Amino acid sequence: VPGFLQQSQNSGPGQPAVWHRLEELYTKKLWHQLTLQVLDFVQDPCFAQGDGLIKLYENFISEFEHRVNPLSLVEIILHVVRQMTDPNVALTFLEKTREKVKSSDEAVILCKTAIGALKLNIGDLQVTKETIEDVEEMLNNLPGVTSVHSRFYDLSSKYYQTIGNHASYYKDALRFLGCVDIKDLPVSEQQERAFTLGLAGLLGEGVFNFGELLMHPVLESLRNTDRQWLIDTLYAFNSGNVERFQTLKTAWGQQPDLAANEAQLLRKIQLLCLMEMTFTRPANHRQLTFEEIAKSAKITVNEVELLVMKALSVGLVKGSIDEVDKRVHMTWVQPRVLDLQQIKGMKDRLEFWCTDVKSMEMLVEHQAHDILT
Amino acid sequence: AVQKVVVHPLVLLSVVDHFNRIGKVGNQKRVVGVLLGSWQKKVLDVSNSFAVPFDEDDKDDSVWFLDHDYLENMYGMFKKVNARERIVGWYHTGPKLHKNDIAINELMKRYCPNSVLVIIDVKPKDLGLPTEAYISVEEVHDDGTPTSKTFEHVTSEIGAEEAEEVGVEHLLRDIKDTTVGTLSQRITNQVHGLKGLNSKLLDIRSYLEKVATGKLPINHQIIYQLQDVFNLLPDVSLQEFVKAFYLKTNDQMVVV
Amino acid sequence: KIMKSEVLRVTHELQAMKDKIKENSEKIKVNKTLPYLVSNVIELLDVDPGKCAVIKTSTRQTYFLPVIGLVDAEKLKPGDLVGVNKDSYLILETLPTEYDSRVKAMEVDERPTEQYSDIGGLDKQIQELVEAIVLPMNHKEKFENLGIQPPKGVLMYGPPGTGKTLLARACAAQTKATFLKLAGPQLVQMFIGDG
Amino acid sequence: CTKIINADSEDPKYIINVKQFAKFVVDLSDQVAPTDIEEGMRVGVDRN
Amino acid sequence: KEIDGRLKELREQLKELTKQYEKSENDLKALQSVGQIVGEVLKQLTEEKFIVKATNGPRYVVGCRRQLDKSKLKPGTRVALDMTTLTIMRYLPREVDPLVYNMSHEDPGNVSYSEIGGLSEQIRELREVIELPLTNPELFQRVGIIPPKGCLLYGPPGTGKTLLARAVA
Amino acid sequence: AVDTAEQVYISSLALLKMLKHGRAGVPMEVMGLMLGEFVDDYTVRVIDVFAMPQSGTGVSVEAVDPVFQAKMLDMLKQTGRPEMVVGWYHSHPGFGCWLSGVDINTQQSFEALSERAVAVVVDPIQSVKGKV
Amino acid sequence: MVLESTMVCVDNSEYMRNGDFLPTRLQAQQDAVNIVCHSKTRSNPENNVGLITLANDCEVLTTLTPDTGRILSKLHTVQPKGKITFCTGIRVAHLALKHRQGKNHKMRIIAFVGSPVEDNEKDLVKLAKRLKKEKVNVDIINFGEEEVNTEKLTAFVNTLNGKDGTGSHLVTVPPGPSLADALISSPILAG
Ligand SMILES: Nc1ncnc2c1ncn2[C@@H]1O[C@H](COP(=O)(O)OP(=O)(O)O)[C@@H](O)[C@H]1O
Ligand SMILES: Nc1ncnc2c1ncn2[C@@H]1O[C@H](COP(=O)(O)OP(=O)(O)O)[C@@H](O)[C@H]1O
Repeated sequence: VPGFLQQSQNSGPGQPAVWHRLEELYTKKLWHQLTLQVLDFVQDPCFAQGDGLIKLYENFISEFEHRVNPLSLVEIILHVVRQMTDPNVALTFLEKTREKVKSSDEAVILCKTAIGALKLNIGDLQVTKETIEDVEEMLNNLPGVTSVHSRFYDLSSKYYQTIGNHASYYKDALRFLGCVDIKDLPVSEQQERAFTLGLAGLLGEGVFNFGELLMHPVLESLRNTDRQWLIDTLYAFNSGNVERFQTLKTAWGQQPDLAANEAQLLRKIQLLCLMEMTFTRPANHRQLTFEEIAKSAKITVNEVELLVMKALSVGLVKGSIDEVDKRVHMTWVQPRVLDLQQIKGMKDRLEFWCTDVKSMEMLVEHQAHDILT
Repeated sequence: AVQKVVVHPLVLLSVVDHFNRIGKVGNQKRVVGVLLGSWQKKVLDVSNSFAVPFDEDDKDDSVWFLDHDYLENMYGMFKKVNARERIVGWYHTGPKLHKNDIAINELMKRYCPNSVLVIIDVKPKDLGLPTEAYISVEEVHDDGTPTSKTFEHVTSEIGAEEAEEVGVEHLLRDIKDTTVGTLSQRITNQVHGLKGLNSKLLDIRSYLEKVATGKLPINHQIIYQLQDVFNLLPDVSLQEFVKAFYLKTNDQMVVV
Repeated sequence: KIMKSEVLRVTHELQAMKDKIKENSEKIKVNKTLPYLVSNVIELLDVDPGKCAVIKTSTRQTYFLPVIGLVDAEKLKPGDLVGVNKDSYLILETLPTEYDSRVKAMEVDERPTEQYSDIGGLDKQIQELVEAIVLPMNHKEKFENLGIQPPKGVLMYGPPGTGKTLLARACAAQTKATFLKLAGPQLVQMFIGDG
Repeated sequence: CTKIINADSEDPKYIINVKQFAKFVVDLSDQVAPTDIEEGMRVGVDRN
Repeated sequence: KEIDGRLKELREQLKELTKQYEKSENDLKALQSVGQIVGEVLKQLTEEKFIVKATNGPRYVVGCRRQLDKSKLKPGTRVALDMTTLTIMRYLPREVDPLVYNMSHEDPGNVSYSEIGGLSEQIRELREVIELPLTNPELFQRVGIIPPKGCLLYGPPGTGKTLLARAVA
Repeated sequence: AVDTAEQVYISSLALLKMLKHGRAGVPMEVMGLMLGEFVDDYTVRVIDVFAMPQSGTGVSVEAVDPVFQAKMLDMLKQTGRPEMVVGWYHSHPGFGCWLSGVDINTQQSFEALSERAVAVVVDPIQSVKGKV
Repeated sequence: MVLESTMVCVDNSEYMRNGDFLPTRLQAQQDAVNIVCHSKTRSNPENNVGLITLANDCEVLTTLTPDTGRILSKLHTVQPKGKITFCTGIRVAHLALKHRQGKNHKMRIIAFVGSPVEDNEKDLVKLAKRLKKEKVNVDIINFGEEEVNTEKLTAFVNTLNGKDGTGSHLVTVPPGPSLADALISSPILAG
């Protein structure tokens, strides 16, 4: 160990000061503070070009002290494992890290995520589906660790470019956005992440509400400077606004992953342009005539049957559908964002109900003074 | 994990007396103990109570003490005299909940896996609420929101303990809280029913107004998901009264 | 390693475990020291949605103690005369049954003292049945290891006064086991099924 | 009430048939030794 | 190893053992267990009133309080009553003739029915009276008849009747 | 030797413990002691009462375990409010407002220990709708 | 006889499982706990010693009791992964030992510290002043590597033993190895 310390004091400016700290730490038998020093050196402004050499040094130190912090060591040495960049032996490297630390802490599950990430990079058929599913299967009795949860959210968000998960991939991407609040990475990449999530909602079918991303400031402010037409389109999907010209400009604004599914964009916006009538009018206008449908969705007469059919299937409107008068009864069982800036409308309706109830209560009291007085 | 809880009319007064008897020297306003009972069919019930002196400091809400050996001895004695009784949760007064609850729940959950919190308003009798139930859920606040504590309220209803009807009738023997005097009593039933509806719905209107002002954090992600359907449910259509013009008016005219 | 923690639990968890049944047994053995209701077991194999029982009490009552809370039904086979709680109305403990009035002690001699030396004359026959009866008692394990189950029914026929009764009692004394005598000529009972 | 006794265990316990049809056993009263009481003899029992 | 092997002894002695504290509680639970009186509901007086005969004493009437599933209770069902709790706290199915049960469920290990010779005609008589009606009711359905009920065996005291009865048992 | 028109300020929770304990141990004639204090000669007040499992022996003084009672009293002193023992309660399904011979004997022992040790008869089975 | 009621608060920080002492510092502090509890037991077997934690929690299950095995069992596998909360730890030790106990029993709180602490000087000085007003008797023993007898600890002890107080000392231990006998030599009979 003293010989390795003497050799390790070289190969970097400012390193021997940390190496002297490392010498003091194992002299007094410190492991947690050693991991912080290892964390500081790895996150030092250097590329860690000697990835193999530092891997040997770190494994040398850990194996002759055998009392380091397990979860944080794997969180740090994983950077070296990824940087070595050889998947055929990287799988063996992850098995070696699993064997060196086989506890049920964050170490093993992080190793599983590293296995899944490697399978994305090369060999996207071996164990990809089993790995991603098993991460959630193993996050049991772990409500708020939030460390590997963010890891699992990141892999599955990068798994959006895979047949297995599109809507769920967007959901866990939102989960990543919630669990990690600070930016902690360039705004441009977050704006790209917002672009991918926006395309995920547009291409998806079951994402009718798709909440926490429509008017979310954390997602919109990333693209507040570029491609604001994406911000408007999501607001159109949220509040039921049609803006068919703008939404068509959305279709060919970001050509990849949108040109083929622009028809699905047509159906979803026609599906979601009726909700604005649904919550604004609490059965006040319960006659959804064909002309009213035409105003709301700018759709033909034959497509109304399919649109209201899909509305009943998803859960937008569940009322009776006639054709002699073409009247659609209004029940909604799938609420979504109601534009909290416009909460005055529901507040006014609620206070209208309060005034009516109190007035009738006083009226029946007036009719009942002959008993209650 | 429990579907709902049901509180007996058996422990509410016992907790209040325990608050009164141990508040003589402890003016912390904070009374903390454990509620014992049984959970059988996704319905949790409380059958016994116990209070422990408990002091707090506002500094990060981490200054406290209990008598755990005495409390554990109580549980063994209670289980020995009645095996079916088990600690269903731990209770704290002072409905303005502080931050030590997470530390208390972590310590006491070794007695009950689904640890729950109970708040008893000894002095407050706001409308009719004797106590409130709380469930600990920290499994991510929501799909796209940051981490939080988020202690939710599992639905609680006052149950009907057996053999206590004799005692409560003998105790009060003055108000006769029953359907006695059917016409007048139902009038009183209609009176405070309107009073309760007006008070609670006014509170909902105030919450909507305060959300509009934005002075408080907005929990919209469940507020509009639960109130939108409430608003849009078509109970205002009068054409079903047209279809049912004789909804009962025939029974009204025969009774005449 | 991890022994000293395990057994400091184990020996403590052994002795405290056994002490509470010592308390409990007492708490139920005084009840078992005061049973009052005969056990006319009318069984149900009530598998819990294991078993259960109905007890016709002495005072003409019936008590359905759930799943038979104290005694296994393997040993608690149905019948009568098995301990029942007077207060808890539960099966307490097995106890000897009633031996059908006459059979309780009809002519049962506890132990005969007549010896084989005082009888004789038919020594070949008496030795023959000793090998077929007495040896299956003393050296019963010899037949068990051999694999041949000894015969049981020995019919001793001959005019009266040939010493059959002494020989049977002498053989029983040699076996040092229970001897039961049946008054055959008087087993013809007018009561139906009495014999 | 007074009833006969049936039998007993090795010494302490006494399995008894009672005129109330009772499968009755009791710890014999401290004033009465087990030697005096014999099988088939009538003994009074205190109801408590 | 001394700290290893001395462990492996002490916990095994228990496992099945040290299973007493709860056995003690269960029999203490029995000690304060209420013994609920048992009767047969002769008939249902009303939807909440049920006329029940105590197996020995008089017919009482009781009433399920909130959730005892009064619909499943039938005239002649078995329920538990208490002269104090006034109601049925739980319901109970029936009986099985216990004395008969064990003496009919203690058939000793026998040999196959093929181990007795000269009674193959009797063997096939037993097959076409027991096995045939239950295996193939479709043939008898085309026949349209009920299967036969019983068969009698008689003769010298030594035939193999006990062997055949024990073999079919 | 002075016993005027004495009155008991029994508490509602003491009643609830009585009915719960009686409802649990219905046919067993379960025993207990009424935790009260003689603030003066005749204005006795009972604020709390506890439930104890009757031993298998039956109604006996040793059934109320002295060590268990002492530990229970210490637990009440540490958590709750201490209270003296000057009474006892017993669910009495057998017959009414009187005491059995063994109940009289154990009450005599209680009277020797305490100053009065009132003999309280509570019938758990007769109290059904209106009269406890 | 003058009897002593001692409440120990043990540092279950993230560093305590390191091998600065032979097994660990956590076990070394556990060995510090049972020897002083043994000394209390030898003085009188009914001397009571209780456990307090400060790793973002306050362990009360092991109450102020004479038995030592419960301390050994419950403190073992304490999972020393959390942080240190010095201000809360001693204070809750005061409340826990403030519980029902004999007036003859001399109230004393003992603290074991083995890891560096990051707490505000102002907050701990405020606690020291508050404990000075409350007349609290606490002695603190250090172990292993730390900024041992730091300015906060020295002022905290000085407030609690000054003004003609008990005179409880805090020892400046060498980092790593330490002599537990020399650490507890003074307060076991003087302070
Ligand atoms: N071999 C014998 N040795 C001694 N006594 C005998 C012998 N054979 C018969 N006895 C006498 O005969 C009597 C038994 O008569 P009993 O049992 O009626 O004859 P059996 O057994 O032939 O029917 C005995 O009292 C006994 O004294
Ligand atoms: N046909 C047979 N085949 C084989 N063994 C027989 C036969 N008949 C009688 N036995 C013998 O007789 C004994 C069975 O008695 P059994 O004759 O079945 O009584 P029962 O005729 O009253 O039914 C057995 O030991 C058996 O070996």
